[PDB]
This record gives sequence, C-alpha cells and structure tokens, in this order.
Amino acid sequence: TKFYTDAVEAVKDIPNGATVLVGGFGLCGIPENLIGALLKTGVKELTAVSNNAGVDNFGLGLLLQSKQIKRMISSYVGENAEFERQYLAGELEVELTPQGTLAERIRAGGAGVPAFYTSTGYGTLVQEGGSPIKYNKDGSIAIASKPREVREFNGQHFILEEAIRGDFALVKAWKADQAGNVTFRKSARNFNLPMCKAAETTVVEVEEIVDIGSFAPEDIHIPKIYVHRLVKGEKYEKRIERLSVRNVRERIIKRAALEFEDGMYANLGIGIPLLASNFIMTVHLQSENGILGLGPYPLQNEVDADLINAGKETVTVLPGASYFSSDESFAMIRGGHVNLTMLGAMQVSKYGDLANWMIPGVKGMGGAMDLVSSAKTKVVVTMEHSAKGNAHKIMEKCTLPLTGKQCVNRIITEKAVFDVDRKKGLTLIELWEGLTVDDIKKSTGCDFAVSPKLIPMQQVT
Amino acid sequence: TKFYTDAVEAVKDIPNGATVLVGGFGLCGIPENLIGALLKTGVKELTAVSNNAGVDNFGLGLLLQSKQIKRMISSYVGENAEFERQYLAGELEVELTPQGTLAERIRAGGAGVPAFYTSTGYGTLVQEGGSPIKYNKDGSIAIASKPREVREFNGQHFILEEAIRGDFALVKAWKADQAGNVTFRKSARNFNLPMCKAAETTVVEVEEIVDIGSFAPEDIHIPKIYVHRLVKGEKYEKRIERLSVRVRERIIKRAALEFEDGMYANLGIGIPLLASNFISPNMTVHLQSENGILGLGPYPLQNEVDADLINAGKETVTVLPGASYFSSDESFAMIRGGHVNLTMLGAMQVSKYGDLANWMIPGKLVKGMGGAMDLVSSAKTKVVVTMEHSAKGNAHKIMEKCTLPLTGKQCVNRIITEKAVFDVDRKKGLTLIELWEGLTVDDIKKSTGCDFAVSPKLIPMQQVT
Ligand SMILES: [Cl-]
Repeated sequence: TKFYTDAVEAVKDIPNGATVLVGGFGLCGIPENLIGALLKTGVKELTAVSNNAGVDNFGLGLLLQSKQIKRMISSYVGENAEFERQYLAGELEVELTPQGTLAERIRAGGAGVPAFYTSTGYGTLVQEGGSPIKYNKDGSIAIASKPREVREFNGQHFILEEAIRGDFALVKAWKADQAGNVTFRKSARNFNLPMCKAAETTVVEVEEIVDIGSFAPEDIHIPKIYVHRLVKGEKYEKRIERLSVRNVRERIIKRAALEFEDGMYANLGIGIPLLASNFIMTVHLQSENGILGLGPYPLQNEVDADLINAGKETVTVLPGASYFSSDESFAMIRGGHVNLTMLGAMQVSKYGDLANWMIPGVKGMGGAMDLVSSAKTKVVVTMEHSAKGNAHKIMEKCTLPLTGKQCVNRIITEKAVFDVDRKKGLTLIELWEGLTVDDIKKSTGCDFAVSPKLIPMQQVT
Repeated sequence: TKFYTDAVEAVKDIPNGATVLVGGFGLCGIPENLIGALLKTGVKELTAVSNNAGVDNFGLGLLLQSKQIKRMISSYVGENAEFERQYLAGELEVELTPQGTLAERIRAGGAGVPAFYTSTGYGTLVQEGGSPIKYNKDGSIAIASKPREVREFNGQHFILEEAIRGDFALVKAWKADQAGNVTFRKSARNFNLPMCKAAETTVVEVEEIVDIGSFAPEDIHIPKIYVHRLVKGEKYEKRIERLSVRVRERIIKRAALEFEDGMYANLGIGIPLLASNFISPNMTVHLQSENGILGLGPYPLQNEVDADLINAGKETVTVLPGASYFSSDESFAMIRGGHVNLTMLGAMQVSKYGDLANWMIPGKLVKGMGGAMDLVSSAKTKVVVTMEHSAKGNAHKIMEKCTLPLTGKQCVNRIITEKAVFDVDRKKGLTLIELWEGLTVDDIKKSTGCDFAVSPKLIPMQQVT
C-alpha cells in the first residue's frame, strides 16, 4: 500500500475514458474526497460503475454536473434530476443492472471468474435485451442492451452474466492501519468492499489512520493486498439524503402483519410492507444494502449517516445485528436464506409474474429482481386491488415490464388474499367481510379457485 | 438458531447416504465434537465434502476408520495413510477437486449460483475427465471423472464448474452469541465459513457461547441467518498435526533472489519456504497462505504455538504484525484473481513451454492437487519452479512434453535448479540465463530432456548474500 496526503496525487494518472468503480449506496459510504479530486483533475469520458447516481449535487452527481461521465453501470438512478436530463438528451449512456448482479459481477471481476449464472433477471428485459442504453438528441435509440444467454440447471432457468473490472476503484472506508489494512463502518460497507478487489488500481479514502495492531487480524474487512493507494480524507460532510426520525392501506397493512412468524428472517419493501412491521414475536429484518436486524427509525440523537435502510432512510439496528457487503447481502438473498420477501406491486399475473419496477412513462430495478429470484423464499405482494378506473392489476398476463416470472406466492389486497401457484394459478383464501366472490371476480382480470375454507380477511389486533 | 446441549441430538436426523459438508483445514478448525457424535449415531454411506480427511486417527479420518463414508470430495489426502489406502484399494470413492474450485463451488451453493467459470484445471484431468474416482483392486479405474465444459473469455480458456450443496454442514467456530451469530479464530475459519451457507441444515459447534453484544456488528463472520443449529462442544483436544517449533542450499539461495520489495508471495513446501529465510530485513515481502492468512511469520517458540494457526503444509506457524485472516473462498478469490505477485513451488516435471506436473504419479502418488492448480491459474502471477535438475537415475525432469499428469499448461515462467536458471516462453521454449559455476552448457545439454537457447548475456548462477 502506498500512502498519500493529497487525494489529487492519488488519482492524477487516471486517463480519459477510464472505467472507474465508485463505492457507496445512496449517499452512504461514498468516496467524497476522491470524487472531489476527480473534479480537480477534470478527467473525462469516464465509464462509472456505481450502484446509484448520488444526488444532483453530491456523490456521482458531482461528476455529472461537470460532464466527466460518459457511461454508467448502475442498479437505481432515481433522485438525480441532472442524470435524468442528460440521459433523456442522449448525453449519457446507462446500463441498468440488477443490484445483486452488479455486486456479483464486480466480485467475479476480483476473483478470476469471467462469468457466472444467476436466476435474477430471467424472463425480464435483462434477459431479453433491447432496452435503450443511449438515446440520440431527437429521441431515437442510439444503443440498445444486448440479451443474456439462458441455460437450465437442476430444472430452473438462469442467465449468464460476465465479470466487471475497472481500471480504477474509488473506495470509502472507515479506518486503515499503517500497513494498509482497512475496515468499514455500519452500512457504509456496501459496494466499497467488493469494488476494492476488482480494479487494476484501487484508491481508498479513510476517516482515520490507526497503528498496526489496532485491529484484530480476524476483523480486517479488506486486507492490505487489495489496497494499492490510501489517503486520509480531508473533509467528511456526513450528508444525509433522507432524515427519518421517530381505510384501504391500513386494511392491507393489518393483514400483511399476520405474515410474520416468530424467528422469521424477512426483507420488507418500501411502504406497506415496512409499515406492517410496526404491528409485529422475534422477526429479523434484512436490508439489501447490507444489514441484518433493522430496528425503528432513530431518535434525533441516534441518527447516523453510516446507517440507512434500502429506501435510503436513516435507521437503527437491534441487539445482535450484523453488517456485511453488497456481494454478501445478495448471496444471502439469491441463495434463499431470507424466509419472507414482502413487496408492493403494480401488477401480478395468474401464475405469479410480478411487475413492480418500470412504468413506461426510468429509475432502475434496484434489488427487486434479486429479491424474487429464489423459489425458497416466500414472496408476498401487498397492493391495492385495482388501479385508476377499476383497471385490473391482478390479471392473466402483466402488461408492464416484469420483475420476475412465476415468483409470487401470495397476494394481499384490501379486498382479498390469494395464494398463487405457478402451475395451478390463484386461490382466494380470504375475503374482506361484506364483499362477495362476484365482487372479486369483477375486480380481477383472470379466473381463480375459491378455497372450501374461505374466511373473512384477518386483521392484526 | 436452535440451541442444543447435546451434539448427538443436533445430528440425530442425518440419514444414511447424506451429503455432509465438514469444516476444517487439516486438523485446524475441525468439528471434533460433531464428528464424535456421528461416530455414536453410526450414520453411513456418506458423501463427505471436506478439504482433507484429518489424519489417520483424528478428525474425519475417524469416519474413514469406521467405514461411514462412501465418497470424499476433497483437495488433498495429506498425511492420512488410511485415506490413501482405502482409495488405492478401491474401497473409497474420491473426487480430487482443486482447493479453490472446492471453495468456490461451495460458496456458489450458498449464493444462488448454479455454475461459474474458472481457469483452474484447464488442460488437466479435471477439465479432460479421467481423474480416478474409484479404483479397481488391480489398479485400473472403475469410475473416472467426467469432462468439464470449456469456454473462452477475453482470449483465455475456462472451465465450467457446478455448485456444491449439502444436506448438512458440520461447522466448527470459536464463539456464538445467544442470537446465533458466529465468529472464527485465526486460521481455523478456512472452509467453515462458506460451508455454513451451503447446506439445507447447518450445525455449528463452538468453544463458547457469549452474550448478545459480545461482538461488534461489523465483525460477525457468520450472521445468525446461516446458523440453524448451535451446540457448545463438550471437549476440545487442541490437537496439532505437525509441531514446527523454532545442492539444495544452492537452489534456495538462488530462489531467494526472486523476492522484490512490496511483493505478495505464496511459497510452496520445502525449498520455496526455506528461501524466505534469506529475505533482507530491508525488504518487505508478505506471505500469503491458501488456508486463509496474509502475513505469515517464523515458526513459533513453544509459548507461541497455537492449534488455530498453521500454514498450508499444516505446520504450526506465527504471523507478523498487520496480518489478516479470511475464509478459503476469499483466499482463492485472492489467488485466482491474480492479486498474489509470485507463486513459487516445486515440480516433478516441467515441459519446455511451461507445462507443470506436480500432483500425480499414476499408481504411486494419488494424494490430490491441493491448491496448486489454482496457484498457477492466473496470467498475472509469476510462477517459478524450484527443483533439483534431474530425477533418480539421471531421469529428466525438464522435457519437451511431460509424461505425468499436468497441474497446468504453459503456466511456468522460470525454472531454478542447482545447475541452471531457465526462462520459459510458451511459444519459444527455454532460454538458459544462468549457469552454475564450473558447469558447461554441454553439462546442461546432457541433463536436460529437451533443447534450449543460451542467452547472449549468460551469467554464473547468482546466490543471495
Ligand atoms: Cl491441503
């Protein structure tokens, strides 16, 4: 490891057109000093591999403001208006990549694995290709995504994804020792850790340099072999994107709450599912940005920029919580270790296809495709029954882009609960009291079985 | 996590024929109490996925003695004569699996990845098929391995490997908290960590159970989500397989000059490791160990000996300041990714274009390849062979084509013997660059099984000071 005092000296040899991996999830664990140094060098035409686009004026957004980025590879690019303008104008190329795929592709690039198979994205636009990566200024398509190859293993379909490597990685960490060993704080680890292993030249900024021996050797998150250049960051702003401090929907929330079992591991999406946790039993909440054991929103003095949920909100953790990297988080999710994934949806098909990431009128799929990728995890959709004008949301075939094929196991609406089977279809198992089966029939765009043991829809006390 | 007070209760439902992942590297980080519990249940016809099989009379070796294992999936037999015997005799099935492949296939099994590509094993019996899985009584092959698919990426050839999962995993860890989070000590982590993630039911034995809060949340090695059953081990013997307590010299003193300041190196048993003793205090070289250590130091004094800290040769070792520990999947990610600068190792044969044979002699040496196929798998890592020039009877070790099974094709960059140093080009062959003083080129021609170029700048063989 070579130590630098001046962040610019550490990045001055990045050539124009370089591929650069940039750590962070939202504004959590972003290499703000190294980004600042690139603003000074003015290096341009970059391909940035970055999970998100920061915000307009921070993180990766700063490099968009200066027009130093040509292309991005990312999983979710919302909350950045500059990004949107450039992309729509044909000034920016963008490959939206499932978050778990992004993490594993980066890992593969550090591990000597050129390609691997994953369930994530099978049956979606990721597999099919053809999505706009770049527009022209007149609104025509300049560059479209390529398909992914499909192969069956053990009776299930998977797609082939290839390793990502960079010329450089810009990584944020918490502490380094004088040998160059590095550690990460709370949920700021995320993509920083795997990105440390996947570039020709890795540049790490830390908040503090400590004596050799300050770490237990077992608790070094990134060994020095991966840390080519190290700089102590001059300034840390501790910016917080979303400061979070402590009837149709309530009906859904109060039924969704009854899906929780004692000892359960769950991942809860933004909105109704997370609100359902307030009504919970020991239930361990997982966060795809690398947390197990999420707790309630903080009191003001518990607020910490290094600890957010997947919705980018400030959060807390409970006793016996753990933190881990984005590649590890999605290994946990893709391997079916989470018992229950609960999420919102725009549409669900008769056999359990899910559309919940794109409305043709673009932000990216985030971790949604990974979350529904394993048959071992129960996937429960919580949504209002029908859209505007009693337009069907549950129907024969989705009309909106798929998150996953045949992946939903249960649907909870304000009117009904359905069990879903890939081969057998839908079964109505609960019915909001007062409603009839014919009411459900009129608000549902496909047939369903009615359970002999049908009951009024349950509500958490 | 479900907690148990009796190890047998934790494992009573393993059925005959089950596939069981078993933690450990030699005798380091082995689940000795869970192995004891299986001795009591008598479960049989197992397929045991484990790097090694302990020693004859400890670790997984105990389950070979009791004939409870049908097939081993392993990287190296090591110093277990009974393992070696049962395999050669046709009593035991063994899939000799490159150690980094083993580790990655297990990781894949926990991570939702059914298959992936690796260069490890390309151009060898692993890729080609024909690795003996079961022998006949007469030494012919009853069951041969099947070929692995080959695919080219980025101008290099790779092979397809498939995920490994178990019905059960038997894992040794150091501490668990009352929530079921688990940590590992020193180099006892090895395969235990990825095996935790890759079975239908994971059973972890620990030395201590501690309060929730005993761990920093950043420093939990295996989060509780992976730990289905937890027991505190009743007995820990802290056994040590190999107590190492603090012309060949010519090879060692030349090999010592391969070291550069700042270098990361992986040094094989024997000559390469002995060369590290001649590294100047003015130079910084960091030694990596494939069982999950970075920063190996000298052999320990008695009071420094620790059963949780051994090198790849299974010798008790120490570490230097600023060392780190990591799992076997991470260790081989480090190696296959080309992060190590120098791999130095011995060989039985090397071809003129850099093919290496160092793992098998049909009907004689059948212990496995360990991590050697992985260690020579990256074009970013320099590979130096250190070996005696000729074999018994002046039989050639350097030749046009190896006669023994390959560890790797066109992977060696330099050969150091007591007589010569050769640079190796995969297209142009060998160039004699140094010659031991007193020897002539004809001396080399007589003791070498192929032709070679002689450098215009040939110098006498150098020796470290
Ligand atoms: Cl070994």
